[PDB]
Amino acid sequence: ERAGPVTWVMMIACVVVFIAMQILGDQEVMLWLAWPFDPTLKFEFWRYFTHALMHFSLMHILFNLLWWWYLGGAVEKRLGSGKLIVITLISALLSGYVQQKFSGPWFGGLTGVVYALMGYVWLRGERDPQSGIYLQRGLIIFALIWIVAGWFDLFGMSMANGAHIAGLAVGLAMAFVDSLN
Ligand SMILES: CCCCCCCCCO[C@@H]1O[C@H](CO)[C@@H](O)[C@H](O)[C@H]1O
Ligand SMILES: CCCCCCCCCO[C@@H]1O[C@H](CO)[C@@H](O)[C@H](O)[C@H]1O
Ligand SMILES: CCCCCCCCCO[C@@H]1O[C@H](CO)[C@@H](O)[C@H](O)[C@H]1O
Ligand SMILES: CCCCCCCCCO[C@@H]1O[C@H](CO)[C@@H](O)[C@H](O)[C@H]1O
Repeated sequence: ERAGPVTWVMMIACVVVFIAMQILGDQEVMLWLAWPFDPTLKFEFWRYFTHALMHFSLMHILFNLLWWWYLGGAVEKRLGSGKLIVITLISALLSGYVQQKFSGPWFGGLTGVVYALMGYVWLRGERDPQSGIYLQRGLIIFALIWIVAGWFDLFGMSMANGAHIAGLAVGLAMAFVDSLN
């Protein structure tokens, strides 16, 4: 098999934006894609979402897209493109919102979305085995190591932990809902 359309297009888009950032510089791209950083930009609606497409180091984009490929790919294949779209939109909005509230509008990346996917896949598997969706034991360990890395700012460039929690909460909430139904 291969990655579905949403999984694939997100990966492509992030790579393209990362290349633009190397060519033009990070700030030049943030000017266009960052969460609104001035009142004159509040109705540029793409900005509530496009922050998720920007990454600020090789490790940032590499591990984000690895988790996205694996977890997003599984969700899309087993549960449909629509499911992945909604998890992605809600988690990007809410984690972005909490991030800007605590730390300002200059941020970006899929880290909040990955937290949501981790929470979703794990909880869905823990509550509802018959879905085909779950987070294997071994990968729980490595997910935790990735979480710890960001939680303790072990690379200096991490989001607010409140933003992490916000993303995780979206994934857990959606999995809870899907496990009831
Ligand atoms: C540190 C991050 C953890 C990385 C875990 C390994 C990721 C391996 C991804 O596998 C790929 O997944 C796609 C959708 O799930 C499939 O379409 C594809 O056939 C399969 O090869
Ligand atoms: C986590 C969510 C992932 C980010 C999704 C960002 C989608 C942004 C789409 O931008 C839109 O592109 C159009 C094409 O021209 C423009 O006409 C329009 O003005 C612009 O708003
Ligand atoms: C520093 C990053 C190191 C990543 C090492 C990944 C270990 C191997 C994981 O493989 C993946 O395991 C999943 C569950 O078995 C399969 O669903 C998937 O298809 C497969 O690709
Ligand atoms: C459903 C949305 C929930 C959002 C919750 C956000 C507020 C949580 C507070 O977290 C604490 O405060 C700081 C957060 O940035 C971190 O310094 C600290 O490590 C963390 O423990």
